Amino acid sequence: DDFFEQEKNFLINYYNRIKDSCVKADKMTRSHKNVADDYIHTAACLHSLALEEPTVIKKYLLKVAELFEKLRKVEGRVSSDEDLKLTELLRYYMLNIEAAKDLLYRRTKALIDYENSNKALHQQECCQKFEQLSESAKEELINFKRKRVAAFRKNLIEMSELEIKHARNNVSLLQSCIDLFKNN
Amino acid sequence: SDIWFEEKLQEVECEEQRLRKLHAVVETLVNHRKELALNTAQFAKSLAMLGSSEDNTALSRALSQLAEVEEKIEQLHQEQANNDFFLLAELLSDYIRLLAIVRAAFDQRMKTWQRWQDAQATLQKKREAEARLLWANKPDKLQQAKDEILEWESRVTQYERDFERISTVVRKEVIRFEKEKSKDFKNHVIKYLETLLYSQQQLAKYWEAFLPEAKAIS
Repeated sequence: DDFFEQEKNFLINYYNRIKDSCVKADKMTRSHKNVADDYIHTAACLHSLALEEPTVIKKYLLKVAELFEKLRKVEGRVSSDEDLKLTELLRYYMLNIEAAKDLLYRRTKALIDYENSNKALHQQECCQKFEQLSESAKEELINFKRKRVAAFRKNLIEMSELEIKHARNNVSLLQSCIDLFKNN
Repeated sequence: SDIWFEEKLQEVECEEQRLRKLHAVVETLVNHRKELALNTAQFAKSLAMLGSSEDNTALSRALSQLAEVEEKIEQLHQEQANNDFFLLAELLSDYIRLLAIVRAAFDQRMKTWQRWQDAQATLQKKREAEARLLWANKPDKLQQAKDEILEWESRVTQYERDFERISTVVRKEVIRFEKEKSKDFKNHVIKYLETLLYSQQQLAKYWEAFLPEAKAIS
């Protein structure tokens, strides 16, 4: 059965690809919250700068500082949802791969046990035990693949919806502000 | 004495402080957004590699497509950062450059005033030089002193008139800086705000196009 052979190579390689994309997703999200921090830090300087100033513009500054205070809320939200849908998904299956790896390790162990009794013959149980594991192993590994495809599609869909939600939110927020100034 | 100059100089020096504050904060925002675009570029690459490492064709397709989305987003991040820096961050540096121009005006006013005061000190020595010669027995040197007093009498008159004009230029400059602000500030702000609106509009379209690809995962 070459299924457990190719499966061994796939899991080993995919784990490194999963771990790599996990740390990269984390760094990206963390950089998002950084930009989110500057948003509130900028709205503060804007609000503090609009104090002493002619009244004509003074009101204009308070509208942009109020805008940045809200934009910082959406940026911190997209970073959170980004960590939950992407980074967490890669996290989950980085450990899930390690579990499937352990399954293959145990199966091969029981295989050598049957391989030993296969070279002697009165304890052929190593053969029955090897098949009790080889069957459940392939049954679980295939169960893993099916669960991984649904998880990726589930998160990829939800993330897309959330990204569109915040994107439209910021568009309306900015839009109202621009249309407000254009029509003083 | 006129308190307006001593007071207005404080308002100007204080506003410049608030400008440098907001400017420095924006500089960190530009870098942080540049730092984000870089991390996004790295993530986009890792995604494509993951899609290739995948054994499920559908997942490889979706993953590869997701990387393309991230590839477009990282560009928006960089252009946004570039738009931040140039539009918003060079907007601040210019005003800080104009504020320093009015500060130099106040400094130049003190210079002219100082030279005007220095001329006043030079005149007293002339009058004193004549007082000492009034008792001497040399009418020639006396007229020499009376002449230098006449000359410096007009000199201090010139420095005094210069201080009056220089004090008027600073007043004309401050009004020019204020009127120019309210006339162009609103537009410059809208220009940058539109740069953020365009980015958001691009983000939505990016994900709205990927959403059908995610649902198509079988």
